[PDB]
Order: sequence, then C-alpha cells, then structure tokens
Amino acid sequence: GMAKMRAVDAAMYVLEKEGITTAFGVPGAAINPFYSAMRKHGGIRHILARHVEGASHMAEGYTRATAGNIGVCLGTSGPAGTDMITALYSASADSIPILCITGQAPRARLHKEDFQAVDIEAIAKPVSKMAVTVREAALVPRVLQQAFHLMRSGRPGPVLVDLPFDVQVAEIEFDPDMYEPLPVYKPAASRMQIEKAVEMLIQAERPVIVAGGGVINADAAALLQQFAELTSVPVIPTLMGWGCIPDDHELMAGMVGLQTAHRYGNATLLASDMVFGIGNRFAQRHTGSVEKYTEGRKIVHIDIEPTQIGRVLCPDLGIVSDAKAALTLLVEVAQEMQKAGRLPCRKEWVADCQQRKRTLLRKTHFDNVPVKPQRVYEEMNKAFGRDVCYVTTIGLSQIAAAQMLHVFKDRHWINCGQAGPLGWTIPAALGVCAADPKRNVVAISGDFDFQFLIEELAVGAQFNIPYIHVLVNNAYLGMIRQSQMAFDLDYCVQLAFENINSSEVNGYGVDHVKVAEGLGCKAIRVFKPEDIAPAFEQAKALMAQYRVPVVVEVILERVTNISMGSELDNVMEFEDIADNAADAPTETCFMHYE
Amino acid sequence: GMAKMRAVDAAMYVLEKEGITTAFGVPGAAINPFYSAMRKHGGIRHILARHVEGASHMAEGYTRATAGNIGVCLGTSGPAGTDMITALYSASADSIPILCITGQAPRARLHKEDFQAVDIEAIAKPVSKMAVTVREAALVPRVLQQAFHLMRSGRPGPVLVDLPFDVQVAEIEFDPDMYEPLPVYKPAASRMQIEKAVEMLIQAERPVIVAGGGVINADAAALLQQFAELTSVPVIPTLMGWGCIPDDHELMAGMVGLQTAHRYGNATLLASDMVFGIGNRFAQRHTGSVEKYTEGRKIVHIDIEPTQIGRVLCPDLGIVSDAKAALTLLVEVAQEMQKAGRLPCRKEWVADCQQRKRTLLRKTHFDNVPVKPQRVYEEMNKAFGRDVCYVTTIGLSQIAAAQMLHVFKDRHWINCGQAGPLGWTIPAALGVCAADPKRNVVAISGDFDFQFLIEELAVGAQFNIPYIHVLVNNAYLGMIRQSQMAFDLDYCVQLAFENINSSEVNGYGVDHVKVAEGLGCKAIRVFKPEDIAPAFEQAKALMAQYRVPVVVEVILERVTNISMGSELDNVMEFEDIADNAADAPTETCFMHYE
Amino acid sequence: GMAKMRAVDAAMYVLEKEGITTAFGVPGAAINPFYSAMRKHGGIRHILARHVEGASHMAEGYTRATAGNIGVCLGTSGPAGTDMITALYSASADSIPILCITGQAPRARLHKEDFQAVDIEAIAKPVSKMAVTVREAALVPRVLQQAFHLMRSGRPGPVLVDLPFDVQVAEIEFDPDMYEPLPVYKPAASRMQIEKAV
Ligand SMILES: Cc1cc2nc3c(=O)[nH]c(=O)nc-3n(C[C@H](O)[C@H](O)[C@H](O)COP(=O)(O)OP(=O)(O)OC[C@H]3O[C@@H](n4cnc5c(N)ncnc54)[C@H](O)[C@@H]3O)c2cc1C
Ligand SMILES: Cc1cc2nc3c(=O)[nH]c(=O)nc-3n(C[C@H](O)[C@H](O)[C@H](O)COP(=O)(O)OP(=O)(O)OC[C@H]3O[C@@H](n4cnc5c(N)ncnc54)[C@H](O)[C@@H]3O)c2cc1C
Ligand SMILES: Cc1ncc(C[n+]2csc(CCOP(=O)(O)OP(=O)(O)O)c2C)c(N)n1
Ligand SMILES: Cc1ncc(C[n+]2csc(CCOP(=O)(O)OP(=O)(O)O)c2C)c(N)n1
Ligand SMILES: COC1=C(OC)C(=O)C(C)=CC1=O
Ligand SMILES: COC1=C(OC)C(=O)C(C)=CC1=O
Ligand SMILES: COC1=C(OC)C(=O)C(C)=CC1=O
Ligand SMILES: COC1=C(OC)C(=O)C(C)=CC1=O
Ligand SMILES: [Mg+2]
Ligand SMILES: [Mg+2]
Ligand SMILES: [Mg+2]
Repeated sequence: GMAKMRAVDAAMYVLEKEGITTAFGVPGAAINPFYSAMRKHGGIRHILARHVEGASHMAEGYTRATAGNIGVCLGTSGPAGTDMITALYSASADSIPILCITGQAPRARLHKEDFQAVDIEAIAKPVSKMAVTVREAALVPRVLQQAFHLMRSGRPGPVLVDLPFDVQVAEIEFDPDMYEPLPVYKPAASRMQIEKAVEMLIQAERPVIVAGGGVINADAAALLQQFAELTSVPVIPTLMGWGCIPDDHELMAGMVGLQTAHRYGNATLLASDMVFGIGNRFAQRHTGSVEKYTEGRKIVHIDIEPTQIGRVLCPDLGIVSDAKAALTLLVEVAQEMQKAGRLPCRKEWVADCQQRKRTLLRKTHFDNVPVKPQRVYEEMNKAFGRDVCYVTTIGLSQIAAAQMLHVFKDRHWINCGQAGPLGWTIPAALGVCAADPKRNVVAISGDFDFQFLIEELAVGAQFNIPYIHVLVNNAYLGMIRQSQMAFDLDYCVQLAFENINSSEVNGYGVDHVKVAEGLGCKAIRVFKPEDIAPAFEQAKALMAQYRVPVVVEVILERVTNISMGSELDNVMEFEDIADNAADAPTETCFMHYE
Repeated sequence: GMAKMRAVDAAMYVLEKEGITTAFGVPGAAINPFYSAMRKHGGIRHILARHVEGASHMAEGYTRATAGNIGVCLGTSGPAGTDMITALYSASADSIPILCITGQAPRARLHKEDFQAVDIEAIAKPVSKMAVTVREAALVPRVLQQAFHLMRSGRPGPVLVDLPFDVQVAEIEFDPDMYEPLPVYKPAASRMQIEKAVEMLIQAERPVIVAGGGVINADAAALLQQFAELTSVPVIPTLMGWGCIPDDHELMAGMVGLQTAHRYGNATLLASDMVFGIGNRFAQRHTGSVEKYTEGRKIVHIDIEPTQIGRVLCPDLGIVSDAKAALTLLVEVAQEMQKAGRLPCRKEWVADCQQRKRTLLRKTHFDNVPVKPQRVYEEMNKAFGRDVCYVTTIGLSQIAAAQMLHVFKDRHWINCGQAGPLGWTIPAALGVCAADPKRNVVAISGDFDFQFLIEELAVGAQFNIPYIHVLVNNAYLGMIRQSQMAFDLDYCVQLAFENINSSEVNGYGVDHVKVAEGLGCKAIRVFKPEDIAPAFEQAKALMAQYRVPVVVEVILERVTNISMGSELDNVMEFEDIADNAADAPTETCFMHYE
Repeated sequence: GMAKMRAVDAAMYVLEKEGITTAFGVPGAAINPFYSAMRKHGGIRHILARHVEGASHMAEGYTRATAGNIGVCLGTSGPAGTDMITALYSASADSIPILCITGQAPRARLHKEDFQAVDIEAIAKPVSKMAVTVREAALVPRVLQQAFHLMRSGRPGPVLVDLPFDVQVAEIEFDPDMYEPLPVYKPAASRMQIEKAV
C-alpha cells in the first residue's frame, strides 16, 4: 500500500492506472528522473524519436488510432517544450488529446535565467486545455489526475505538464491502491431535444446528415450508421468524420467543401433542404460562405461544446450533447417513429443522390508519363484492402488523396484537418502503428511534407515498425504553386536541382530512395503508371521480409492543378472530369472493396 | 514619391531601407501576397528552407555572423508560426534579434476557427520583445519601423510580426523617400562610473576581465582587447564572448565554468581577487554556486540591461551601459591612468596565469580505434586556418569542441549557448554562409543533433552553399548517457541498429554518408584517427569542386565521458589529462595558428 | 417557440431559466441595450449601486447568503470592468461565483482605442473561471449557458461576460422553450475511499 517514493515514481503508478502503455520522447538532464522512474517501473514502452516534434506527432497519431488512446510525448526543459507547440496546436485544433511532459529547472531557479529554462506554461496556454508547472511534489499525481479528466471530458484537448527537477526527485507518500481516475464529464441531450430534432428531420423533404469528427471522438460510428439507416437519410462526412459510415454504404453521399470534397457531395448539399449536423463544426473549408451553405436549408447542430453552436452560422436547432449520448437517443426515437409509421419514405431523394454519385466524377485512369497523381490513388484503392488505414497531412498530395481514396471504417483516415503541419505524416503513421501493430497503415505525402521530418524513418528502422509510405514527388511545393496562380506568380516553390550523386532523378533534386535507405528503410522509385501496382506488391513483401517502413516514390509530372474553389458551387475542375467508370474505375459504385 | 500600393509593397521598401537583403522562409497561401511583393520589388534574396524550423535557425545564424545583420524568417499562418517558437526563444535567450513574419487569416475571421488560424501573438509573447498581429494596412510600415528599433535597442531580442491576409493586400499611400529608421536606444556609462570601475581594478592584485556576448553584440571586441592590453589584465571570455580576444593572445586566460571550460580557466578564476564583468551575465553553467564564484572576489558588472545587474549575485559595482560606450571610456580613462603612472605592473599575476595555461591540460592526441572524439578537435585545429568560423549547438560533441577548439576573431564561434535546441547546427551554418560567402564555415554536430533537421542539407545543395560539417558519431545521445550515470541508468539514449542497407556502418544505425548524398551533398566516413586529416583535405577539394556542403563523419567509440562537474573546483576529469604538449599539441601555447 | 429577438433579449430568457431574479449594477451607454432588455422582459429586480465596486460586492453577498444563489453585477465598458476586478479576485479566492456582465465597444472597433474600451478579458482572466468577450450574437445564450455550468461545477468560481454593443443589439432566432441548463459536474468519492477514511 502506502510507501515513500519519488514523485516521478508515483507518476508512473498514476499513468499505469490511467491506461498508459506507450510513450514517445527524447530524454535530457532535466527529465532524467522521470526516465529513471520509467525504467524502474516497467510497463511503459518508450519510443525514441529523432526530433521532439516527431515525438509529439507520434503521440497525436497514437491518440487518433483507437478510441480512448492518449498519446504521451516526453521531453526535457527549454527547447524540448517549444518543439511541442505545433503538436499541441494541432491536437487542440482537432479536439483530440495528447499528454506532453517536460522537465524544468528546479523551482528555486525558475525566474533566474537558468540554463535552458523557459516559461513553457505561458507559451503553451493558448494551445492547450491545461498547461501547468507543478510546484509541489505531492501535486504531481493530482495534476496528472486532473489532466486525464480534462483530456477526456467536454470538448477534448491536450495538456502539458511541466516538472521542475527538484519536484521530480522529491519524496512523497503515495498509495497506488487508493488512486482512482476522475469521472469523465459529458453533457447528454434530453429526450425533448432529440424528439424536436427528429420532428424537423421528418418534415424535411431532402435532408442530409453531416457527420463530424465528434461522432468518431465519441466512438459512436455504428450508431451514426444505424440512425441514417433507420431514417434512410444520406450521410455526408466532414473530413474529420470520414469513415464513420463506410464509403461503399448506399447512404454515404460523398464529402462537401472547397477542396477535400466530391463534385457529387457539393451537388447533393446544394440540392438538400436540411443539414442535420452531428458532431461537426461548420468549418470554413467545408462551408465556403455560410450564406450560400445555408440557403434554403434548415440547420441542426449537435455539439458537445456550447460555444461551438452558433459560432459561424445560426442553427435552427442547437443541442449540447456528446455524440454517442445523442445518437443513442436518436436511434431510440427513430425506432419509436418507425413503429408508429411516421418516418417518411425517401426513395426518390436517395435515388437522386445516388445518381449524382454515379455521374459527377473526376478522371483517375491516366497512362501519362510522367505520372499523373490521380492515377496513384486509383492504384492505391486497388492495391490495398478494405481495412486500409491512411495517414496524411496537407498538399496537393493530400487534397487529391481525399478526393480519390476510399475508406471503410472509423479511424482509418488519420489527418490533421485543421492545422495541417508539414512533417506530421511519418511520425503520425509511426504512432498509429505503435497503437495497433495489426493495423494496415499506408501514409501519403508530397515531397516537401516528406522532407520536414524525414529522419523519423530511422525510428521505424530502429524499432522495426512496418508501414508503407506513398511519396508523390513533383519537386514542388505544389499546393503553393497553385495558389500563387491568383497572383500570376510562381516564386520560391520549386525543390528541383541537378543532384550531383543521382543523374537518375533527372533534375528532381533530393534522392528519396537513397535517403530512405540510408535511414535504414526500404524504398522503390516508380516512373511509369503501369509500374505502380507491382511496386505496391513488392512493398508489401519487403515490409514482411524486413519489418521496416517501405517508401514507394512515384515521380509525378511537375505541375498538376487539383480541383478546388471558393464556394460549393464554384469549384473549378482543371483536370479532366468523368461521367463513366472507365475513367474513374475505383469509385465504390463500380468496384467491390475487398 | 507618394504612391498607392499594397501594404506588403510598402513593407518591401521599409525592409530595404532597414538594410534587409536576405530572407529565409517557406511560403503558403496566407503569406503569398508578401512573396508576391518580394518578387515585384527585387533586392531580397529568398532561401527556401525544408522545415520552417530550419528557416528560423538560418535567420539566427545570419544575425549572429556579422554585427548589424538581422536574419528574417518568413512563413505562413497556423503551424508555420508555431514552428518558429524555438528560434524565437533561442534568439531571446542569447540577446540577439531575428524578424519572423507570418501570414494570418483575414481580420474578420480571427476568432472564428478559420483554417490554420492560431493566436501566434499570445504564443510568441513570452519569447519575444514584440509579437503583434497587425490590424490595419497603414500600420504595416509602422510596426516594422518599431520592430527594427526594438531589435537593435537596449538588450537586443527578436520580434514576430503577424500579417492578416486582407491587411497585406489592402491599398495604402506610402512615400519611401520619406521613410526613416528610428534612432537606436543604448544607455552609456558616465565618466564617474568608469573612473570608479578603474580605481577598483587598480586596487585589485589578481584581477580578470570576464568578457561576455555583450562585447560582441556591441561590436566592441577590438576595444575590449585594447583595454586588457593597456591594463595588462587577463581575459576570460564567457562561451558567448569567445573570440572577442584571440585565443593565442598573451592575456587570453581560457574559459570558465561547469562544462565548456578549461582546467586552467577555472584555476585562474578561483585564484583571482576580482572579476571585472563586461557584457556578461553570470550564467549558472559559468558560475556554479555563486557563493563559490564570488568568494574573496570583488565583482564589477557592466550590462546594457538594468534588470540583469544583481540578478544572480550582488556586484560590488553595477553599471548600466552599452559595452562599446563603456569600453571607449574605459580605454580613455586607462590611458589617462597610464600617463599618470598609476596603472600597476602585473607581470607576476600574468605569469601565474600563463603557467596554469601551459600545464593544466586535457589529452587530445589519441591513436585509438575506434576514434576518440578529443582527437577530432586536435585535427580540426590543424586542418583549418586561423580564420575558421565554427558553428555548433549542444552535446558531448559541442562541449568537448569548446574545451578543445580554438578561435581567433569575434563571430567565429556561432553557438546557441543558452537554449541549445538540437537541429540548430545545419541551418545556422547555412545562415552564416548566406551572411558571408567568404567565411570559412565549419560546423560540429553529434549524430543526434545532425538528424533533427538533416533535410536542410538539401538547402545547401539546391542553392550551392558550401561549408564543411564535421559529424562525430557515437550512435548515442552521448550527453544524456553521461548525465544518466547519476541515476545508475543507461536508458533510451542509444541510436544503434543493424542497418539493412549498410553492413559497413557496423551496427551504428543511420548511414549518414548515404543520407547526405541522397540530399545532394558530398560525404566522407573516417574510421581511423590518421585518416581524419586527409579527409578534411578531400573535403576542402570537394567543396571547391561541387560548391555544396561536405560532411566528414568520424566513427567514434560508443562511450566517452567528457570532463564536467557541478562547481568550478569540482570538475571531474574522466579521460586523461595532460601537462605536456605532446598529449595536447594544438594548445595555442604550443602551436602557431596560421 | 422560436422567435426573432435581440441577443440581449435572449440573454434575459437564459438568465430567467437559470434562476436569476436580481442584479446589482451601474448602467452606461455601452450596456444600455441590456438594460433595455431587462425592462422589456421584467422579472429581474435591478439594484443601482453608487460605485461599480459596490455592485460587485453586492453580487458577492447575494451569492454567499443562500446555497444556489448567483449574484449578478452589471457595468458598462472601460473603467466599469476594471472596477470589478477586486470582487472577481475575492470571489475566486473563496471558491464562490458571481456573474459579471460588462458592455464593450463594437467588434469593428475593439483594437482601435475606442472611447472607454479596454481588454477586460485579458485583465480578468487571472481572477475568474472564464472571462470572454463574446464575438457573435448567436453565442450570447451559449456563453451564458457555459458560464452557469462553470460557476456551479467543480471548485466554483466567478465568470465575466463582456458584450460588444453591436453583439447585444443584433437580432437572432432563439427558442426559450428549448433552452436547458447544462448538467453540473461534481466528482463523488467511491465507497472504497470513504471506508478507508473511516
Ligand atoms: C487542405 C485541406 C483541405 C480541406 N478541405 C476540406 C473540405 O473541403 N471539407 C471539409 O469538410 N473539411 C476540409 N478540410 C478539413 C477542415 O479544415 C476541418 O478540419 C474539418 O472540416 C472539421 O471537421 P468537423 O466539422 O467534423 O470538425 P471537428 O474538428 O472534427 O470537430 C467538430 C466538433 O466536434 C465536437 N466534439 C468533440 N468531441 C465530441 C463528442 N464526444 N461529441 C460531440 N461533439 C464532439 C467539438 O466540440 C467540435 O466543435 C480540409 C483540410 C485541409 C488541410
Ligand atoms: C552544454 C553547454 C555548456 C555550457 N558551459 C558553459 C560554461 O562552462 N561556461 C560558460 O561561461 N558558458 C557555458 N555555456 C553557455 C552558457 O549557457 C551561456 O549561454 C553563457 O555563459 C552566457 O554568456 P554571457 O554571460 O556572456 O551572457 P550573454 O547571453 O552573452 O549575455 C550577457 C549580457 O549581455 C547583455 N548585452 C546585450 N547587448 C549588450 C550591449 N550592446 N552592451 C552590453 N551588454 C549587452 C545582455 O543584457 C546580457 O545580460 C554552456 C552552454 C551549453 C549549451
Ligand atoms: C509548417 C508549414 N509551413 C507551411 C505550410 C503551407 N503548405 C501547405 S501545402 C505546402 C506544400 C506541400 O508540398 P508537398 O508536400 O510537396 O505537396 P504537393 O502540394 O507538392 O503535393 C505548404 C508549404 C504548412 N502546412 N505547414
Ligand atoms: C530539442 C531538444 N531536446 C533535447 C535536448 C537535450 N539534449 C542535449 S544533448 C542531447 C543529445 C545529443 O546527442 P548527439 O548530438 O549525438 O551528441 P553527443 O552527446 O552524442 O556527442 C540531448 C537530447 C535538446 N538540447 N534539445
Ligand atoms: C527555391 O529556391 C528559390 C529560388 O531558386 C531558383 C529563387 O530563384 C527564388 C526567387 C526564391 C526561392 O525560394
Ligand atoms: C447497387 O449499388 C449501387 C448504389 O447503391 C444503391 C449507388 O448508390 C451507386 C451510385 C452505384 C451502385 O452500384
Ligand atoms: C532507443 O530506443 C529505446 C530502446 O531500444 C532498445 C529501449 O529498450 C528503451 C527501454 C527506451 C528507448 O528509447
Ligand atoms: C611566449 O608565448 C607564450 C605565452 O605568452 C607569453 C603563454 O602564456 C603560454 C602559456 C605559452 C607561450 O608559448
Ligand atoms: Mg511536392
Ligand atoms: Mg527534420
Ligand atoms: Mg551522439
């Protein structure tokens, strides 16, 4: 029971009781006592990153992989904590938690300029639910106790706990047998709110459900699908809700927005007369101008967070609720409505939505050399199984990937949708693989994103963490070239150079095969579209043989303008569209996934 | 004269008038109008980094290379600014400026959750002299005007200017002919302060001058040397003052402190009876416990910043002054004292200091295989000229480098002494080379530091920026292994693995030769100490032939404990010491530098 | 049912549903729409103080008198909010709530040094559970809703809600019949812990 121990030793017991099994980090002097407590206790597997920013995005990928996970990022004082701010922001921005833990100078030296002492508490406050420097050894378990409550409760978000060196080694009395995690706070909608929501839905003639990341955050995907099935209401996932209903489900109507969106999704939204928003916010890249998004449409918004309702547009009905609590009641009420014969038939509207989905496509089957990126995603859809789990960040790489890939389960699209920090992809994919070694992880990056934290590939090598990284290389910051067209500009966005060690990259600059191999991984370069499929097959084999990350690099044409625009009804199609399966053969309507 | 133009166009004129010629950055949508204004104006050379953190440390190296430089770091909204916090902290910590400029969401969307909008103003305030989101296009030139005043005035520090997209493109009237930079504020010591300081110095029997980074910040190195020469007072540079008097000068008595210090420096400090502090603070890694540092010693402290005086110890005389202003008066008064025959002769004390410098050494001439790191620095001292400019960060690599290398001019030790963020080295070295293409830049990194921002080597390749990067590889976070010995720990600090592409690295993990070559650079690996010197000669030749960075990787023995301790009189010597030149042949006392 | 009304009218219904019956305050131009909403709605008795600090300590005493009470203090922009800081500190320090409502300059003028405009949200943050300038009229009922959850939950403490003039008078749709106070968060000890203490 009760025993004297260092505060960091008590921290290990608290972390174990809170369900922690894994951590990502970089040690240093100020945080060594915690690493000492970690070795003494056992039970936490540590993964050494090759940049603190890498440890922080591994923690994010780990949280995002499986409901209830909380990725832990560990580092020392000073610049370790400032290297975590981007992940804290990215996690806050998407409403998911990570636990960052930093060492700090001893308390009695905090406002001297002690070597590598920084006011991380002040720096991190804007991007966290709590950021605190612990000033008493006895408070170390209590601060972690409150941190876990906050990471799980309400709108989730991350916490940073900063530990002065003397506070870590100080002796306290602690009884692990008596430690208990705090209850989690989640408001639940009342039956009166839900019945009103269902009455309005029944009165709608052309409704859609917009299913957001809150559905996934709540672990409520099956209830979301069940509710749409009972009501026969087509579902539009936001980018953060993608996967909560399978992409080949008859009611999944595509995605909506200015960029990661389908032509049929935007058309179905503009044709609808109600948006039943569950666990979404209404993000600007999803809505365009809100006046157009809402024209002629009733709007329902269910959100766990009161100050998200009415933030960007006025709902006709706002309801504060956890999405699982709300969907449980939504299923119950809809079942009562169905037994009563009060749910309308929706065959025509569903058929109209399915007709747009069959016809309003974008071409992917390009035989061009140099390769067209949209062909890469067609080959990815064929190569990988229905259980594929994609990890990606930002770039034309990622935008077209969301337009053209398909996903069939929640937490199989792992994407930092609101903050999009370049370099996120490799560490996030490693964190997912650490969360679930059976998961079939495939990452997508453009060349610039791949370069930011390219050294994290050696983490996969050292720890034998296998996954496939698709690398689509245009030797450009392609997304930025495209947005510079508005200024008739093409300026400081090219990565090309004649590589003095590799004439075979033909002026594309960095040799990603040589870099990946030097970092202990396997790599294949593809120049022709017909070689993409064999390469993915070789990659699966090399992954099994060597158990390390395997990079498949596809050399792209330098310039491809991905479809996008400023309003739902203004998306410009630069590349060829399609109305036939031959040009877009991996749309779920034409292809059986696995 | 007067003309309508975009606020970013006026920003270009202001930057030109303020002396800006170079910028480092990563563009994106929110900052595109500024890149557009940069292309239209000409006159700023942009260097594209391969991580925003890389652009930010390039800006630091550029500032640090030449007095009056201000490195500029450019990036977009959201995670670009959070990727700059580590450099802002590192620049603040050493009292040097950089100008960070971020794009931002349009004003009318600032507290909506606009895509990639973050409250960078709040996040950056703790690590900057000013961090402001500009809310009127007409204020853009005025905010830059105040930023340059603050970066130059008082205790220098960095500024972040955040630019909403609509503010950037808005039209203003601006007359570049009428723009004038603000006057710079620097307090100057009165003659009464300086005469009192010189009286106390004259009364001292065994004084030393501790010369800090403020001397270099003020561009006052020649006056510092002249004052020591007039008074015949030995000079101890802090790590940030290193180079303000040449290492082979008869009065340069070595460095002092817990780690980057000489055995003779610490002995001379403890034997002294006054510390005449000029432009130093008294950092904890320099003093140890202040009660021991000051025992039996009068203390003078001259600092430009009033709240630095008395911060960690009580001076007998504190003086607020710019170091150049103070040294100008110090030279004048000492000359008046010398004409009056009032300066004491100091032959015995100077001879006693020189005797410690001749005798209290650490061995570097090791023929061991695997190589001993101290041998690398001996070879570096012989290979490179007196004009060598070293760039380094932290690690046992850097600590022993400061113990064993030698420098002969100010701004030839470029080192982030207070914050030490791993990954700083490559971008900082590239920023120095951009500041001065004739400078003879040689960087030192351990393997972990080298890996953090390893992709920046491709910036050197794409832009043909030549320098030599010495890479001392123990496949360890060596500094952390050593500090873990206090906990009888060796845990999560090893980088080794059997590289499936390189049996020739013999279990050391990452193949830095293959990675450097894939990134477009040249690289040589050295296994035996006698091959170090030829490798540096090949490296100079490859640098001239290809004009790209050239990495020389020395494979070290896995474990070497570098000398260090907790007090000036407690530094533990783990490796062999030396009292003879044969074991330490590159001490300036035994070797003529160039 | 749902109806068009100003944000401050919607605030009156929220305050009524949350049990408010009393307010202590000092009016001014920037909070006049709220006073107009009070007069139209009726059912909140206003006590006019002769110092804003006096209103803010009246609010405290009203809270402390009776379990479940939340004193409400009302002021205009600028110096009114800075006059409430001492009471926000006193209420925080004893773990009891008051609800402070200040008027504020319109959003389009928030960083333009407008007459009697101050960053009260920055000043009050150290002495409150929440201090927020409300930037959308539709958020007024929701900010008030979260404030009442915060003042009742956990360790209780005060809240400052700061209302730009244009936010107060803007029209919104709001259904009073659908408004519901949020559940109060209070952790409970398990039986194992209580048996150990006994
Ligand atoms: C280049 C790029 C292009 C993009 N293009 C698009 C596009 O065209 N369309 C698009 O939709 N997105 C797009 N995105 C993503 C976009 O920026 C947003 O990240 C996303 O739309 C937000 O999803 P959401 O509305 O589900 O909100 P989320 O960020 O997922 O959050 C929604 C709400 O969930 C709530 N919540 C949290 N937990 C719970 C719970 N347990 N119960 C209930 N509610 C809960 C939160 O309070 C929050 O308000 C793009 C991103 C990038 C980088
Ligand atoms: C691993 C490691 C080990 C280290 N070991 C040591 C060691 O043993 N010994 C050591 O000394 N350092 C060591 N350092 C460096 C140390 O941490 C500090 O960075 C350094 O000692 C501070 O130098 P300084 O006192 O000159 O202060 P600086 O940081 O250079 O600043 C000194 C003062 O200059 C003032 N100033 C600025 N501009 C002007 C001006 N124009 N005129 C006058 N004053 C001005 C500022 O106000 C400031 O107070 C180490 C660093 C690392 C990473
Ligand atoms: C840290 C950071 N800086 C800048 C950006 C802005 N940004 C978005 S996409 C992009 C270029 C990405 O290029 P690449 O990964 O090669 O993808 P491509 O668009 O070429 O497919 C940039 C700089 C960002 N998201 N994060
Ligand atoms: C971002 C960051 N995280 C952690 C540290 C702490 N730290 C100081 S030295 C070191 C290891 C450096 O290893 P390497 O560069 O290989 O040098 P070696 O000591 O082995 O010569 C670490 C992690 C730091 N300075 N910065
Ligand atoms: C990509 O590197 C860059 C150049 O290289 C050609 C340029 O010419 C310019 C103007 C900007 C730049 O970033
Ligand atoms: C029969 O299965 C199919 C659907 O579901 C009915 C569809 O909605 C579409 C577009 C195609 C299809 O094959
Ligand atoms: C360097 O990677 C690491 C290991 O690998 C052997 C370990 O066994 C442990 C315990 C920590 C770690 O970071
Ligand atoms: C003659 O030159 C020399 C010195 O300066 C006198 C010294 O201080 C030392 C230690 C050696 C030396 O050779
Ligand atoms: Mg690219
Ligand atoms: Mg990197
Ligand atoms: Mg090392």
